[PDB]
Amino acid sequence: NQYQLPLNVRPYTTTWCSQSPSCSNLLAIGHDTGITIYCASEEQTPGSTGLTLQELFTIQTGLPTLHLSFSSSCSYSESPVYSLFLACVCQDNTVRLIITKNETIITQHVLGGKSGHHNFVNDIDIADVYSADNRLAEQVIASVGDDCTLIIWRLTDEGPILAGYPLSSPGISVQFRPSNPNQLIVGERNGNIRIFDWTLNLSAEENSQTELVKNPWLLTLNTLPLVNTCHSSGIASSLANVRWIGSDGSGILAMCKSGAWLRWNLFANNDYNEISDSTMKLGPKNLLPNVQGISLFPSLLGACPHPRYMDYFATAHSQHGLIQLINTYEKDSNSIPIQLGMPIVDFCWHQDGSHLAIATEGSVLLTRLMG
Amino acid sequence: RMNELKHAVVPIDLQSFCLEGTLALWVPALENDSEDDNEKLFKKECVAYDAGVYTSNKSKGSQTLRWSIFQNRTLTIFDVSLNSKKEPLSKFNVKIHFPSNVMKDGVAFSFSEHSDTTIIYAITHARVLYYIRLSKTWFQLPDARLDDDWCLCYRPISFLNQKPDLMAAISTSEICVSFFNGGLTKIILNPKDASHYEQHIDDSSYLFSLKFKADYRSPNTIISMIFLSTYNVLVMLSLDYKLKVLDLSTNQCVETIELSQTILPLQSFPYLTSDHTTNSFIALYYPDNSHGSFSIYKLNANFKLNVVIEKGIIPPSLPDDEFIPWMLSDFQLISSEGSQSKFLLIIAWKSNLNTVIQKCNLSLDQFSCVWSHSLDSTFFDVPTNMSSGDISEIWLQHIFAHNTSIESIQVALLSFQNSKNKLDKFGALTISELKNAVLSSIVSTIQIEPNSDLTGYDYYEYKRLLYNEWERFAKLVAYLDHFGDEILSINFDPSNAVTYINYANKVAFIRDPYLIESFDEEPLTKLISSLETDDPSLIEGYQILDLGRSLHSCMSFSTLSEIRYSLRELVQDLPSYSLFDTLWVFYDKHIYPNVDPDYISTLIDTLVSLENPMRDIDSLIQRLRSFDIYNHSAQSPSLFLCASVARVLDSILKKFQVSIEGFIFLLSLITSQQDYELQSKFAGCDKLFLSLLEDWRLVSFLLENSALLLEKFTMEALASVNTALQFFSALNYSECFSESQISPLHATVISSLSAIFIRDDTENDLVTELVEKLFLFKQYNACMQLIGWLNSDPIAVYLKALIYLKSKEAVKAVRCFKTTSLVLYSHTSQFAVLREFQEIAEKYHHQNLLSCYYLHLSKKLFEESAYIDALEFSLLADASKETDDEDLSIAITHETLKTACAAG
Repeated sequence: NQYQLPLNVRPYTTTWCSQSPSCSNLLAIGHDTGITIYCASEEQTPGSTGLTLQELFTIQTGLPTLHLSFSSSCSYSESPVYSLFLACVCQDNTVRLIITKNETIITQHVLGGKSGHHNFVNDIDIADVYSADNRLAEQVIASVGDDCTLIIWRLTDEGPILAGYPLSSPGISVQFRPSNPNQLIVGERNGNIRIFDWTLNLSAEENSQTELVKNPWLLTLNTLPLVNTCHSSGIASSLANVRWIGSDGSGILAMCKSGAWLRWNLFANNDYNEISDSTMKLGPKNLLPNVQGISLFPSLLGACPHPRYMDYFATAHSQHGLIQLINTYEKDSNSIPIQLGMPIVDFCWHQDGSHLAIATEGSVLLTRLMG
Repeated sequence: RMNELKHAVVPIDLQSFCLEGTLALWVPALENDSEDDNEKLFKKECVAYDAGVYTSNKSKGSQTLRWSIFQNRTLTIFDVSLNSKKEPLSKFNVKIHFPSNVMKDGVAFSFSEHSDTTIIYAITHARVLYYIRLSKTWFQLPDARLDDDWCLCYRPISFLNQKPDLMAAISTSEICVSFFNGGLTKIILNPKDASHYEQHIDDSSYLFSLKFKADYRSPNTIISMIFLSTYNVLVMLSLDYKLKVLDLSTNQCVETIELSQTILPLQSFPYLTSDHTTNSFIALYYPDNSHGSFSIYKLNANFKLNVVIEKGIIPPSLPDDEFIPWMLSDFQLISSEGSQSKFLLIIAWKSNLNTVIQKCNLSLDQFSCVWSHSLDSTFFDVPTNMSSGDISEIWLQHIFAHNTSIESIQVALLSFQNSKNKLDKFGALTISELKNAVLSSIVSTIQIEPNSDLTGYDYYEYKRLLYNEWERFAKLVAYLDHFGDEILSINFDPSNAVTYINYANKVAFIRDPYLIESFDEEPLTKLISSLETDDPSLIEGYQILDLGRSLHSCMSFSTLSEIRYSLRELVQDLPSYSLFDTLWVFYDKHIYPNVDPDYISTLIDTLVSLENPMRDIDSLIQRLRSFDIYNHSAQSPSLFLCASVARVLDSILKKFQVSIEGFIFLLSLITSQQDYELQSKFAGCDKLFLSLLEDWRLVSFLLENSALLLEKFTMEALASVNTALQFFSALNYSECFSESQISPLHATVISSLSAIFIRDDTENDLVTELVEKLFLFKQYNACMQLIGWLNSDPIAVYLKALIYLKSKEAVKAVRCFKTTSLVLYSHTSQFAVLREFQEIAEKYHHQNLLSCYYLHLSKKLFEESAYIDALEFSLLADASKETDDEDLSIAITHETLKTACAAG
């Protein structure tokens, strides 16, 4: 009913390749000495459905990988060769793009020193940007740290351009808006959520004349002050993470460390329209969350949104091995579909939403859920 | 030359006094008891129409109590003691409800030596006299026990026909009450049977020395009276300007003097006061066309008593704009005990909601008058960077750190919704809940709109409308709260060194400005005119300071916010570039784009013209940070002291930060100039710059402590205080041991400032010290908020690890644990966080210290149920031994078992 596999090395983070279509079936475990890649194989020999994990190889970097994200530049070809590009955060506060053929690293691009972070780096994301036609114009790496900075690292055909933006407190989570890679979301420790357009200053003002500046900080949403409608006394909680909801980034989910979560339905759930059909006739609304609740358990890692169903997210009790599945909608019906009896290190959804991958201290798991 | 007086203001609300609640009391009910909108609600409930502070000067030690009366038929009492007691902290105030409004001048205090209890006499508009016994318990313990006899009610017969006007407590059982239309009674109570009688006083002024309607006032009507001791004597002033001495032993007038003639009505204020040291001198006020004058009289007793003159006129200086009127509110008199030649007269002036305080040092020639006074009287663009956060964050900070009362925010909050019921509901909100409610209600009213071709929202318009709503709210808050700024009375407290100033919803005290204050508020000319001098580098240093001030003022709020983020980065990650690369980058990003080319040239040229400018500012910078040190005290400060110190510190630290920044800006400008002679004149300025960065750090650190709200679950104040800066204030609690005439308030401030600026190699870091104490008091959130200020010393890094550990940040904790060691700290006494490590170090004879550290870590990760790391550190302890110790070996393998088993 669920697959399990032991680990020889202590893990920190787990992520699915969803950015590359041909590699959509592999899992990376960031661990003490590098990055092990696993393959999700559909095969189950007795004659049934049921996935398994095959430990492919380990990229040795010589130091802990704490956060990690697959690039789209990841590909498979035929000796069979996995050609990988990995955006990594490492123990030395560096942000890296690691380029491999299987285990072997051809090149690491490292952001450190003066231009990098000068404290713990909490989150990282990568996004693809397309030019006039559908050509691949730029790849962008965003990172946030305890140094209260957001760093944007643009990998252009010409080379690297980077910029840093101050934050009001530590930056604990960052994510590019799905289907809109020019916007990103940043969650600060103090609960302030910021939507940021890294793009609108370079196109008109930064590169040339006539230097008429626009504010790239589009919106601040407040989290902590707006909780209590469910329902926390929460004596000084902080933000665990903030995530875009929907394949178009139409919604926003914030999770506090206390378990208190909040949802905004900002944009239309649609490829084209930004303004939601809902806004169009009931009038302009305020920026209060649309719905909120509180998880059964405090949430160290934050919410893990379902990659397909908007209303569903998973949140874990990391210390006790419980994962609660929450439907936002759906008020006060409590479901804990997974209980392990041991700590959780990290977990993520299978790229297709059928399974959850979970790293514990001694093993990695695949668990299917239906509905 | 005229010295400036400043004050420290504390709002009279539960939050500002660090109180947990209010004891609510109702006086026993009797038969004939008897008896736009939001602005009137505030005024009725929160704006006192009379107030004062009474000191029970003979107890162990003195209690100092501030009373206020409101048009909601209440009398509130707050403990405002500045001295340390042998007593539990005042965590509560008392609110006494009446069936009718207490009358103006209708509250009088007295203190009994035996039974150690304070008494309040109160008379209401309904003319009931109340005799209230105060228990110290009421201030200390929640839901305190009421003695049955706490309130006695009296209906004096003389009150039936005559209107009570002024009071003077004679004792714990005797009080005098004068009547509006003339006359004077002595009410004598027998507290042990609830009965009383009166004595008709005949104002028997046989001789005086010299050289029709039903509504009507007699010439003997008392318009001002004061009680003195140990002369059993009453001093009264009459409607027809007679200064009378009433002998209370015999109830006869012993002496009378006719004073000069002018129209005195119809403004109502005190005319008489006596000095607090030897009840022997009397100050007396004479109205004029232009502010009046003051007299002093000596009282001489042999039976017969003489009121002999000492002064005909003490003329006040000009209050500011004399085409609007100024009225005397109150005044005090203080003689200096050494002996009867030096006097001090403090005067409070009123003009609607405006106020001036004046001091006069008067002395005898066998006269000279040295005068001082108080010169008492926000915007930002939409943030384009997030260094100080966004619109709501900034406005919320500003409103809650403004020194306005909590009530004004609560009442303002009502208006921004849909109620006397609702005000009381907000009173059961915590301060954080209040903050959230304010933000929530503003954010809920502001709507975001689509724009323009329906391709996104109009983010720009949202920002502007959100800003304006916050602004309106802030204006309403300030507008309501400003009614609470009306002056009402002043009181010299001889027990402390302090003169209290009583506003309609705030208490304050007088203080001298520190140098930093003088240098902050303008202008250069007035600064120079400080005598004589008459030389550089004194003048020249001042000139350069002004250059720093004016450079600072080139920066907008938004630029300043970016600069402080850069300076924070500079002092939290000091290694990156060389010293002079950082100054250059700093100048390039923050100064150059903000400062005009001519203005740069102007600074260069005026700096070159100075003979040794670097030495000059070096010396001035030395002056500004120079502070005496008072004796550190044992033991507990009052909460009110901590609150008072914190407010003054916050105010001083802001001026320090702006000052330090100006110099940093100046140094950064200079070292980026291609002018040989300028830079030659500043050749070794790196040590000066580093010194300023260190000052900036500590100052900015403490400023972050000012708004940092602490969590709620010997030195008792440390656990009951409300802010991180009040906690800091308590740790630096200090007294002047040799001299009484200095209050623990001034000593604590000065000591705190000393701890900030007086430096050396040997000392520990102030951040580590403060954060370490917060940690010991389980203020984990505060610590975590402040963690970026802790430096790279091993103790600091170890403490970073403990804080992360407590904040469920295991991976960050472990990383910090492995980049530091306690190997050099097995003996250190100062930090109690080191005890667990040091117990292990002592057990194993301060040998194999690395292993001891790893053993300690193992046991520590174990308590927090981090069993994998607890195991690894145990294995590390085993691997790290350098010297044979069987006891240590055994203890380690013991721990390995214990840890491996728990991890599986």
